[PDB]
Formats: sequence, structure tokens, C-alpha cells
Amino acid sequence: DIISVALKRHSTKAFDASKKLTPEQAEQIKTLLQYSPSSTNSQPWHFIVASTEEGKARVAKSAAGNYVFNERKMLDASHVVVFCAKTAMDDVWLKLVVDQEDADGRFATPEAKAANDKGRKFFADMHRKDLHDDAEWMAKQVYLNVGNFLLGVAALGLDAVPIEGFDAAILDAEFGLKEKGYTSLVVVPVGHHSVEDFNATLPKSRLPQNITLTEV
Amino acid sequence: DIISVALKRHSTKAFDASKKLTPEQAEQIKTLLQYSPSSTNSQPWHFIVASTEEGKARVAKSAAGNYVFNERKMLDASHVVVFCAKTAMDDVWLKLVVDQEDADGRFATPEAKAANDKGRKFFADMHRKDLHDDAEWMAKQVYLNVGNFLLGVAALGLDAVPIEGFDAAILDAEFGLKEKGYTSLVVVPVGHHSVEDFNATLPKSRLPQNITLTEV
Ligand SMILES: CC1=CC(C)=[N+]2C1=C(c1cc[n+](Cc3ccc([N+](=O)[O-])cc3)cc1)c1c(C)cc(C)n1[B-]2(F)F
Ligand SMILES: Cc1cc2nc3c(=O)[nH]c(=O)nc-3n(C[C@H](O)[C@H](O)[C@H](O)COP(=O)(O)O)c2cc1C
Ligand SMILES: Cc1cc2nc3c(=O)[nH]c(=O)nc-3n(C[C@H](O)[C@H](O)[C@H](O)COP(=O)(O)O)c2cc1C
Repeated sequence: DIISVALKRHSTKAFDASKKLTPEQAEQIKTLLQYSPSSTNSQPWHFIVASTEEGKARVAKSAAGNYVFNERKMLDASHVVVFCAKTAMDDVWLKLVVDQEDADGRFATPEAKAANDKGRKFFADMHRKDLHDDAEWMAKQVYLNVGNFLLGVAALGLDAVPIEGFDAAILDAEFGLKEKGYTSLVVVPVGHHSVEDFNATLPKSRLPQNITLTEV
Repeated sequence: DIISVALKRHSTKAFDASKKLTPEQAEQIKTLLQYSPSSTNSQPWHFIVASTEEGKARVAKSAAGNYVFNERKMLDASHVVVFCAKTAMDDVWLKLVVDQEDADGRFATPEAKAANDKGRKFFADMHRKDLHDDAEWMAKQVYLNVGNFLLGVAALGLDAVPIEGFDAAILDAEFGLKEKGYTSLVVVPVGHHSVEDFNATLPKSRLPQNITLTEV
């Protein structure tokens, strides 16, 4: 199932504006973003899904300067996801993680809740106090979600492309992510490709396993 | 159904050592690692898949210090992959990627290749000179590959777990990395779950969409 899905999914370079997402797939697109794994269930992310031609326009302002080639993907596609990560990891936000676990039924007795809180506060203190790469630590959790997402919509029969070529500073101001405490990382449109997408036609290229893989 | 994949996948806490992956799953292990997307198709990664008990043993040395609780996962699983990323982005890896694309037939005229090649060195030079996030860029792409991998193995009917609690320095010395020009980031075992894995039983926990998601 998944092997040939991974072998034909491709970064679409041109979208068909009229092919809109099913009312329900517009809710499973929501579902794949939430139920993705994260270091100690940190989930240090926030998502802005733009489905309107008012919302899709505000994001595409980001694709300025040397990013002009990525703007039609922002507009022509039906549903545009903007991946964001926390700037810094506060104590109350990790309190929110465990309490949500508590309500969802992961702990029998109270002892386990405290333990996880500090199993989390071990790794958190490891990165936010000793290594001082918490921003980057949290960012890598979201690129994992990106990867989870790009295979998800592909198997769901939807076209998509991941994009980093955008001016984060404006997208941060446009939706005030600096004020909330977040930073844009990757913009993934999803929709349906036009035959104006020259990548649907071209064969996939990877480097051979003898270069990339080691068996022991 | 891929949505049911995201709702039934779980971080396995105990593997059954007997149930080994079939050689076809053992040839499918490699393709998901190979055919994952990449920013400018850099693919700044290397994978060590350890398939026999002595190969699995060398990896499990990482989880010997204050990470012992994660060590049996590396021991009982059948195929253990440790994701690695390049230290620094050389010019020749940019040379081999595009040359490999040319060999697979992506460029009609030679001019298209050169355009593709430096559009790559636009992002590359930006991260190695302008941004200073030479390593962190070569790290986030493989966390993305992890994400693609974690849903692949779930949909493949396989049990898996991401691991960060390991001594990167030890495993890098163990297989003589960074001299290689690579770095361990995450260790992913995959195999089949044992009766001792009480994570398969617990209800999935996430933060509610009202917290993490904004529709515009
Ligand atoms: C998986 C598991 C294995 C064993 C031997 N037990 C359990 C759980 C259990 C309880 C709480 N948590 C918090 C937690 C959640 C996520 C992450 N994370 O992946 O980050 C870390 C920690 C995890 C597992 C459990 C329950 C509910 C009752 C009993 C007696 N047990 B257990 F027998 F101790
Ligand atoms: C993090 C990330 C960022 C990307 N950014 C862009 C981009 O800015 N512009 C673009 O045309 N493609 C972008 N891509 C698509 C890649 O060029 C593409 O995945 C790679 O060439 C392999 O092609 P494939 O998606 O068909 O496997 C990005 C991919 C990733 C993973
Ligand atoms: C990057 C990453 C690193 C992880 N490292 C560990 C780890 O070191 N030990 C562990 O028990 N679980 C680890 N996990 C599993 C997470 O705790 C788990 O994904 C999270 O609690 C949600 O659980 P789920 O995988 O069942 O959806 C890791 C997960 C990710 C994504």
C-alpha cells in the first residue's frame, strides 16, 4: 500500500483552483496534523489552515523577493497549512500537556502523572537550560509532522508540495506569531494538481542505497 | 485507511524478539528511507539499519548511561535504523544529487540542469553563509524523513518507536561517524510488539484542535 504511494507522490508545481477538498477530507487534513508524534508528547506546534481566498492571499504575501515562484501554489491550492513551532517552552504549556493526558485516561493512579511530568521535565531541562537549543529542538518535532503530513495527504489522494522558500518575517507579522509566541517554518498547500504541474510527469530521482544506507 | 493508521499507531515500549521482518518487509524498510522528500532534494542523511544481534548490540550501547530503560527496544526489535545527518554541506554532494537527477532523465536540455543546480546553491549558500544554520538544516530534513517513516511502518502493519534518549556521542564513536561526516539524531527500531507493551492499550492523547489550530 504505502510503498507505491511513496513512489508516486510528488511535489506539485501548479494547482487547479477549482478542485476543492471534500468536506470530510478537510477534517481529516485537520486530523493528521494533531495525531502526529512528538518528543515526550511535547506537541510544540501551532497550525494556521487557510481555506478561503482571503486567508490564502494573506499567506502568499510571504512569497515575495526571491520567493516569487512559490506564490501561485499559495493561491491556486484549496487548503494551505502553515506549520509553526513555539519560540520557547514555558512551564505552564508542559503542564497543559500532562493535564490533557490526565483527562484522556492515560494514568490509573496519581503517581504516574507526576512521573511523566518529570520524564518530560528531564528532556525539557536538557534542551532549554543546558544545550539551549529548545527553539531548534521544538522545530524538529514539526518537520517530523511535515513528513507525517506529506505521506498522509498523498495516500488520501490529494496533491501537495512542501515549501521553505518564503520570508518568515512577514508571515510572522501577518498573523502575529511573534505576539502569540510562535514562528512559521514550512508552508504546505494541498489540493489537486493542474497538468500545468510538470513534476507529475517526470520520474523520481534518489541517490542509490549503496551511498545512503549501511547494513550491519 | 490512512486516518485509521494515525489513530491506531502507537509508540511501542516492548518488542517481541522472535517475530522477525520478512525479507520483503526487509526490502521495504529501505525504500521508505530512500524515497522520502527533501528540501531541494539535498537528502543530507545516512541510515544504519542493524539487522543481526551484533549489529543491534552496537547500537544499543547508546542507551547504556541514564537511558537504560529504552535499551531493550533496540535489542528485541528485528530491524533497527539510526537516522544520521551530514555535519556540513559540501559542494560535491550538490554535484552528485543533480548528476543523479540527470541520469534519471529529469532535464531535457543541459541548461535546465545548471538552473536546478544553483537554485539549490541559492538555498544552500543562504544556510551556510547567510543563516548559519548549516547543521540544523541538515538535521530537520531527516526528522521529516523520520515522520514519513513512522507512518509508513504503521501502515505497513509494523510496530515502531522513535528514540531520542540515547548518547549520540557514543553511537557516533561506535561506528566512527563525523569522521564519516554524519551524526546520529533519532534511533527507530521496528519489528513486532510483545505482550509487555502496555502502550498499545492506552487511549491516544492529543491537545484539542481549539488550542493548536486556527482556521482563516
Ligand atoms: C506503557 C506502559 C508500560 C507499562 C509497564 N505501563 C504502562 C502504563 C503507562 C502509564 C503512564 N504513562 C505516561 C507516559 C505517556 C507517554 C510517554 N511518552 O511516550 O512520552 C511517557 C509516559 C505511560 C505508560 C501504565 C498504565 C496506564 C497503568 C500501568 C500499571 N501502567 B504501566 F504497567 F506502568
Ligand atoms: C522542507 C522542504 C521544503 C521544500 N521547499 C520547496 C520550495 O521552496 N520550492 C519548491 O519548488 N519545492 C520545495 N520542496 C520540494 C522539493 O524540491 C522536493 O520534495 C524534492 O525535489 C523531491 O521531489 P518530490 O517531492 O517529488 O519527491 C521542499 C521540500 C521540503 C521537504
Ligand atoms: C522525536 C521523538 C523522540 C522520541 N523519543 C522517545 C524516547 O526517548 N523515549 C520514549 O519512551 N518515547 C520517545 N518518543 C515517543 C513519544 O513519547 C510519543 O510519540 C508521544 O508520547 C506520543 O505517543 P505515540 O507515539 O504513541 O503517539 C519519541 C517521539 C519522537 C517523535
